[PDB]
Amino acid sequence: MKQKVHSVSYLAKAEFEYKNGVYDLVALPTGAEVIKISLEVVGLPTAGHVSVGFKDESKKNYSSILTLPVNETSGVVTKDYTVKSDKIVAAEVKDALAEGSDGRPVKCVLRALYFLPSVIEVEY
Amino acid sequence: MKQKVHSVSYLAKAEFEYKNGVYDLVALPTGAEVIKISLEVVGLPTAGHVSVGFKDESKKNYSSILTLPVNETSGVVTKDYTVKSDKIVAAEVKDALAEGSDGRPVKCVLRALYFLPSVIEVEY
Amino acid sequence: MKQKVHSVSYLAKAEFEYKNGVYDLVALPTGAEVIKISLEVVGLPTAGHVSVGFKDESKKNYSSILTLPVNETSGVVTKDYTVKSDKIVAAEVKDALAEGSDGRPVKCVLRALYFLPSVIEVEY
Repeated sequence: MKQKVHSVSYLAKAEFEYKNGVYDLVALPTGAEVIKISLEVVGLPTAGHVSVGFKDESKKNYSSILTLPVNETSGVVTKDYTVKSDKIVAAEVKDALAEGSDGRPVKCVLRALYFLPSVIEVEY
Repeated sequence: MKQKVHSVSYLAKAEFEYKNGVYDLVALPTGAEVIKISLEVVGLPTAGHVSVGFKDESKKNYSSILTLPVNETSGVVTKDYTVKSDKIVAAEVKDALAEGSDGRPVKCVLRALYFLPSVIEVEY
Repeated sequence: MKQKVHSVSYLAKAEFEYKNGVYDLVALPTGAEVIKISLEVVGLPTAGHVSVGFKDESKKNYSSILTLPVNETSGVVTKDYTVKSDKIVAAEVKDALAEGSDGRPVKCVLRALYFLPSVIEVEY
């Protein structure tokens, strides 16, 4: 057989402080293939929501792809995307209070596993 | 410590037209380790089912590993497989009508992330 | 844009015999990023539980991160971890009987996909 496959893959870590606002976490090239986005909450928040989505490089085209309330504290996107003009992974925390129930800062870590647009030919 | 790990990993994209029949999407070498198969439905189908599975290179040994009705529109296989004599990822659409509710062709994209059988030795 | 990404990724296979006790399966470097741990049960066990978790290199700090009863036979960890002083993936089988309902040895395979701590700079 013969096929075209993506041979280069990167993983990007970003961390934000679980504070109200928006954050630009992962930079993505055009044609990249996102196969994993995992959001992790380190700490014990009491009230808030974290929504991760795709935002354009400059124009404010944010659109949440995964929502995450307080209780589950972790979440992976259920769908795989191909990058086209939406080259920023962004996070939004619309509700956020202080450290919360512990006196320690609640943080969030987003890990993005994506394959580069470069393609090679393999025969099996 | 010391261990043997897979150092080479590929991602394969395939696209089909959500039409009745079968399609051979991803070619796999013997000993490859499939760690991800994600199926995505781009469009608004109204009636149908897509079943992805493993088929032998020539003999008709199709066996569905993931079923996908219309409503969820996306699905990832829940199990990881090691390739042995079943070297084709294949898709079957047994029910399929026209574009559907939009006038635009409904398509499906299958992304397969698999590690090559080549192994190196790493000490930590 | 500009960002720092992990460019090196490994996959490790380990196999154990579904027998009562503990097993040290995957060796992990400090700063490595675990993005996948999948546990697979090959065979037909009748009674038992398999708990996978992180154990320190020498000191007995086992802590299960995923539990797996008999019936589902497969499971992936729901959270991503960064390695720090907990550099062993370990499995524990606290209940285990003979081959079980088939006369053939029940085995378990754990696949660990993790990115190396090495980081490069990419501009998009």
